[PDB]
Parts: sequence; structure tokens; C-alpha cells
Amino acid sequence: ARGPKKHLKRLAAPHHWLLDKLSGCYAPRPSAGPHKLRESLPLIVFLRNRLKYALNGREVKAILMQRHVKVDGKVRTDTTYPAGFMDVITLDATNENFRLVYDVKGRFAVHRITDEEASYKLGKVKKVQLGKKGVPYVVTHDGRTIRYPDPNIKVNDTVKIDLASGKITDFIKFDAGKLVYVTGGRNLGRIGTIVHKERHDGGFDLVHIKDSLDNTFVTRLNNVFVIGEQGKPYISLPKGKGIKLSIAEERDRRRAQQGL
Amino acid sequence: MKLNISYPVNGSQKTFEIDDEHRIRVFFDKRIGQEVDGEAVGDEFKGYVFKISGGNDKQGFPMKQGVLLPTRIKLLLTKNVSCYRPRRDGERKRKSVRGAIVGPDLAVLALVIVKKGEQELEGLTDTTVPKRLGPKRANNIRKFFGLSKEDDVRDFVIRREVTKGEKTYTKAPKIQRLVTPQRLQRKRHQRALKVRNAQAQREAAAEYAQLLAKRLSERKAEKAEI
Amino acid sequence: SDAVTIRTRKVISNPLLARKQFVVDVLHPNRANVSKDELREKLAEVYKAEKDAVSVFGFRTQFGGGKSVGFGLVYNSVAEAKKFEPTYRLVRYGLAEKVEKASRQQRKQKKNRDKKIFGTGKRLAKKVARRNAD
RNA sequence: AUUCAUAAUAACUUUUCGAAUCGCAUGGCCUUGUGCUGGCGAUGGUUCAUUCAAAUUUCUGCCCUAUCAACUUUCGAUGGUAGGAUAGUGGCCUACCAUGGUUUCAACGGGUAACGGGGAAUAAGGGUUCGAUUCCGGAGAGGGAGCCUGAGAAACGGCUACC
RNA sequence: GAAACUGCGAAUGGCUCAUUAAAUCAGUUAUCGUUUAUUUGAUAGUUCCUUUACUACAUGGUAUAACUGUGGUAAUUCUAGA
Ligand SMILES: [Mg+2]
Ligand SMILES: [Mg+2]
Ligand SMILES: [Mg+2]
Ligand SMILES: [Mg+2]
Ligand SMILES: [Mg+2]
Ligand SMILES: [Mg+2]
Ligand SMILES: [Mg+2]
Ligand SMILES: [Mg+2]
Ligand SMILES: [Mg+2]
Ligand SMILES: [Mg+2]
Ligand SMILES: [Mg+2]
Ligand SMILES: [Mg+2]
Ligand SMILES: [Mg+2]
Repeated sequence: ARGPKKHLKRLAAPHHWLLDKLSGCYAPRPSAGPHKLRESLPLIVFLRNRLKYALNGREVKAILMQRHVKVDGKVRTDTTYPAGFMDVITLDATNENFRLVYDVKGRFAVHRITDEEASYKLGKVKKVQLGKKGVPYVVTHDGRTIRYPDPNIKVNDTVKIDLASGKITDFIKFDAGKLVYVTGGRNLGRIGTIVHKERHDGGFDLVHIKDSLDNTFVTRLNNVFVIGEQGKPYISLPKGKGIKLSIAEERDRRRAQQGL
Repeated sequence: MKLNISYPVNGSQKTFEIDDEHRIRVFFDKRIGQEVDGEAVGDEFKGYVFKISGGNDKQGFPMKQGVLLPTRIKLLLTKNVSCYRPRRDGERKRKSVRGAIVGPDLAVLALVIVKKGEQELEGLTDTTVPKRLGPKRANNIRKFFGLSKEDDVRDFVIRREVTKGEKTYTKAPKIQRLVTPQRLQRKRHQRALKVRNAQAQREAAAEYAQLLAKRLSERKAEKAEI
Repeated sequence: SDAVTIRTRKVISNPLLARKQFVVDVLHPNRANVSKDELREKLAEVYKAEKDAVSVFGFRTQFGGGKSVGFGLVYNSVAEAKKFEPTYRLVRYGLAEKVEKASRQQRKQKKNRDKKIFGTGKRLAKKVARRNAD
């Protein structure tokens, strides 16, 4: 009531942050930024929790205020900067480049990548509209406005953002058979290809996706992110590659790998 | 009955405790801002013309300019007015203010001398209060001295010398709105950034129009052929 | 002799703060939770850095004795150790001094005392020093 | 799905914005003038997106009671047209016009030792009882009402009046 | 680097459960019916009342706090004259 909220209580944080239940009444509330609050990973959570480079928040601010962290090419000294899906996180020390992608469990997994592939990113197109003076632009999933796109670029497509400048290098159509990556729902983190998409004019497109192991699932188009055609993904996939092993076979794989 | 008389041309002030109320009746039933002759208030105030400037009353409630009442009234006070200092942005408060009519309930008047008299006072006229500082803006010290339009105000700044027991430094104000090469560098950068953005946008528009022409010819080729 | 045999696990190189993070567990039979300064000195010589650039904390003694497990930090230099370390930990090592500041209630009361003054208050103190006597 | 985005024409305005701001390094050039071009930033600023939201809003769902069966409609009740007002839709308000609207499938009224929910206790199964209270949503700051500033308050560790 | 102007925040948090029985609320919708500081991204060559009446841009102006001095009230985070 009465205005915008500034505190995010613990147990009200997103469950994929894996913040521990006790040791604190509060959780880091992400600032306004490129990604939605529920869909983002704050830099303090990435640094202190997922990467353990800091033991507490004061060490996170110490790292951030010395230009050590960079999000999508820019430093982003904000402690609760809302880094999100597909964002490239660059640390000048350790020569490590991170792209934020979900593991098959549906959590932001630590994915280490190389310099050349971290030079760019991918952005799902959320709207194509004419601006002032009749200039077309596309808006991506991270809030980027890119002027003068290709006319063939439409909604739900994915552009290859230059990330060194506001330029589009290539685009991929949202079509059947192309490899996609799910960004929401209970199927979050899986990787598969489009069987087909059904319309339901008036709301909530549904998309049938089949993975590498012939397993099919249905999800809303809001959660579908195009990453390439059949094979050869435009980005490096995380370990697991979104196959969704069941708990039975995950147990079998676990016992084999730790039993030596 | 104190009187806070002031001499703005020399900037001095004194208190005058004046008894024998018919020496005070000349002030009575008079408004703030209008003059009052010095013939009846004092014997040494011959040729002095006092202008009513304000003052307080008993219980310490200040007179307010504009209210034509001899009594004290409650007024809701906004910002940028006398008798009130807002503690919050946009805060308003109701405060009792004495009217602008001089009456018996005043504990003290505040007065401004607008014309010097035929005598001299003990502290007001003889002592000239020194100015606390000079101007700070480049053109403010230019009009303070009337040098020229194109001169240097580097070496005409009024300086104050501060002793600290043994050492003796001199300090001057930092000139504001001074024409400096840094300011000129900033100005030409903004104008260069404006034109550079404009050229880049024109090249982006020209490239896109060429792209539209190439695609229009392509779609026209297959539509006519097939 | 008594085989203190300090042991370091989960070693992580952290150039972001120019330091090494690791878990220090001590296997000390017939001894009780030996020290932190001696633990710092032995860690100082095994990593060859400095004693003033080594930070240690934790060290919960396991039930039944004979083992305490904690966390340790070796800083790349003493110059950057005084930067990223917390003030309370530097006071623990003697590298800093605990600032004997006024108690929290007194500072709060002083702050509310000076809120009631608009400005330097040298004239108000002067005015009350004049009215009270004259 | 649109009178949408956007563009064009004719004008309009107590003309909105269109950098008179700050830091570091202070380079390069030739008409060597304290001349011309020049980096990395910070703070401002129009509009559009995005984020945080807010407000409004669709369906379905709430305890006991008929010794509560009719209620609402002067003084908006239900609807139409036009306006006003609002950030905006809307009887939200006004003018005119129509006579509607809800209800035994429980309206309206009364009671609540009622904030709602996630949940809690117990239980074979079905059930019964509780939920002021660690999270989410709402309301309030003795009781009302009104209002300034602000993007956001009818704010009360803001104000104004009354009790 | 005090103080005081300026900016921002003080509308979050925290407490309580008195109101409140299609009201709140839960799930689910919608804004093609709106506002949105901050963040992020994009973005302004046109600044002449009627140009054949542009006005310093090597940069317009005053008007004030803090500060100096003179006070009033018994008393307030009261303030008045210069
Ligand atoms: Mg935050
Ligand atoms: Mg209407
Ligand atoms: Mg109507
Ligand atoms: Mg109750
Ligand atoms: Mg409750
Ligand atoms: Mg109760
Ligand atoms: Mg309230
Ligand atoms: Mg009470
Ligand atoms: Mg109130
Ligand atoms: Mg209170
Ligand atoms: Mg409060
Ligand atoms: Mg609250
Ligand atoms: Mg801010």
C-alpha cells in the first residue's frame, strides 16, 4: 500500500535462488532493471552464494565497486542488480565469463564460457513497433531497444545481440523443428525442439516441445526461447543439456558415479 | 520600551529603551513600512526620519506585514513567508502573529533610518560595520568594479588574510560562472555529440532504406515471375 | 611432538579480493582448540605470505575433542589485507585499534539534541548567556 | 480484434523540452594563438519501451440466523444520451429521458465471543474444530473529516479543524 | 570538513486486527480503460514575437540561506528587524 515496496522478506524470495531458510529475516530485493524480479538473479546472490567469491554482502560491494564484475559488457556496480536469463557476466580477474542459463532442475547454473562466445548474447523479441519518425525497433527480453531491425524479424523470434554495440548480428525464426529452451513453468530448464505450435486466438499460445530422448511436453509460448535449429545451438549449453532425467534414473546415475 | 533602530547604509543597530509613553504615542496606530518623524521620539533625533520595519510584542509574537489589525491573530502560514520556517517540504502550520498596527502591547519596535538627522548617535552612525565578504560571480565582481566586458577577474578578487598563530595565509572565493577552457571543452563536446549522433542516425536511416529497396525488388521479382 | 598437523581444504583463489579462501581443520590429539595466533603463524609459513595477511575464524571444536574445523584466509599482501578485512578482525589481530566511541544511546541522544538547533547555534548560546545574567 | 503503432495537411498554446552543470587526464594539429579539434566519466532532460509497481477489473468460491420475505428507487436505485470530473473506464457526479435492478438456487435485514488465505489440531476413510500471530493480501494509527508536498499518501514518529 | 542552501529518502520497514460477510481475500482473467519516480535500453543538427526588428554565448540577471550584528517571549525544533 501507499507506494512501491523496497524490502523482500526471506521465504518470499524466488525459490530458485536457493537462499537458505534461516540466517536472516530478509532477502536481497533486486533493483529495477533488465529482468523481472521473479525471473532474475541478483549479483550478490551470484557472487556470495553460487560462486562463493564473497562471504557476505560487504564483500560483494567491495568486489562490485572496483569494476571487477561486468554484466553484458558494462560494470553494473549495483549490489542487487537484476541479472537474468542469457546475461553474460564478465569477471576481469580469473578470466572467467559466465552466461546465466538455467540447469535442468530450473535454477541458475554456474556456466563458464569463453571470451569469443561471451562477446554476444541472444534476445527473444517481445515486440516489433514503429517509433517516432517511423523508425522500426525491436524490444528483447532484457528490455533492450534495437532500432532498425530486419523486416523479417517478428515477435517470438530471437536476435543475436552484438553486446559490444546495440546491433543485431543474426536472427532465428520461431518455427517448427528448431531447438528451443524453456524459461518458465514447471518444465523450466529443459531443451528440445518444436513439434508444432497451436494458436488459441484470444490468448495463451501453446507449444509442443520434444527433447533429445523422444520425451514431449507442452508449455506456454511465454516460456519458449529460441536458441537455434536442430543441433548446433547458438550458445553453449550447460551440463545436463535439459534432458530431464527422472528421479529413478537420476538415482541410478548418482550411485554409479559416486560408487567408483 | 526597547526600540531596535537600524542604519542600513552603514549597517549598524542599537537598542533604545524609551520611557514616558507620550514620547511613544507618535508611533501608535501606524503601519509597517510607512515613515515616522523623529521629532517626538527623541531630543537628539532632530532631522531623523524613521521608517517602521517591524518588531515584536509582549509574549514574543512577531509583527507581520500586511495584517491591518492592532491585535494578535492566528494565521495559517505556508513557505516563503515571515514568522514561519517549514520543517517539511510543503508543510503548513498555524501561528499567532501580531498585527502591523503599532500599539501599547508591543514590547519592542524595529526601525529603519531613511534620513540621517542633525546630530550623531553613540553607536549607529559613527561606526561602519565592515562587509562580511565580497561578490563571488565573475560578473558580480565585474559590476562591483566596472572594469570592462573583456578583462581578467583573476587578479581583482577581494582577498582575506587569515592568521593562525604563526602562519599567515590569504584566501579568496572560488569564482563561479568563470569562462574556463574546461567549460569551453565541455561546450564543444556537447555540440559535437549532437552532430555526431545526427550523422550516425542519418547513416542508419540511409542503410535501412537501401535494405528496403533491395527487399522490395526481390518480392516484386517472384510475384511477377511466379 | 603432539602432532597439531593443521590441514587446509576447499582452497579457492579469489583475485577479486586478492586472497585465498579455504577450510582449516586441525587434528590435535591430547590438546584443546590450540589457538588462532599460532594457527595464523603456521598458516603464515605454509603459504609463505605473512602473518599480518592471514585471517582465521570459525573453528568449532568437534564433540569429543581432538578436532576443530574452521575457515581461513591468506591475503596476497598486507597492504590489501588492511583494505578488505573487517575492522573487528583487524582488532583481533592487533593490526588496528577498536575505536573507543561514545555509547549508542548517547550518540542517539546527542543527534536528537543537535536536531533542535538550527545552524551553528553560537548565537543562541550567546543569547541565553546574555538573558540569564542581564 | 481497434479510430492501434506511425505518418501527412490546416492551425492552436499564460509554449513543454531541445545541457548557461561537475570530475579526472589534460592529448593531437598548424596562421604558436593561452587559436582549432579531442577521451573516459558524473549529474540533469523530452519521448518511447523495460523494471518496480499502482489503480481499476472478469469468473467461481465465505460462518449462523426466516421469532429477517421482500429489498432498492425523495436525496442514483437499474439503464440510455450528452457533458463534467478523474490518470483513466464507470451513476463517479450533473442535466434530460426510460422504469428499471436483486430475491425461496435465501435478496434485504440481524448476529459474529469474523480481518481473508497459505495453513494448524484431530482423525481408518469421509469428516469436525481452529487460523489475533514468523509468509502473502487488506485496513488503521484515540474517533471522524479535510488537505500540502511529492512519481507514489487522503501519510498521522506530515499538517488543518472538530470531538 | 561543521553549518546551511540544493538533491534524494522519509509512502519502505515495524506494529495491530478495530472495522470489514461478494466486502477483504484465494485461484484465474483484462487494461484495445489508465498512472508510473527510480533502473535498463533507445532517443533531440530545426531554439528568428510575423527574418528580409536575434539579443553577450570566451557564457544574462537578482535574491537569499548559512554567516555578521540588534533583539522579543516564562516556555516550543518560535522567530523578527539590518
Ligand atoms: Mg534492492
Ligand atoms: Mg460518460
Ligand atoms: Mg449514463
Ligand atoms: Mg473483530
Ligand atoms: Mg489471520
Ligand atoms: Mg480480537
Ligand atoms: Mg494508514
Ligand atoms: Mg491508544
Ligand atoms: Mg490520517
Ligand atoms: Mg506514532
Ligand atoms: Mg509508522
Ligand atoms: Mg507497510
Ligand atoms: Mg534513487
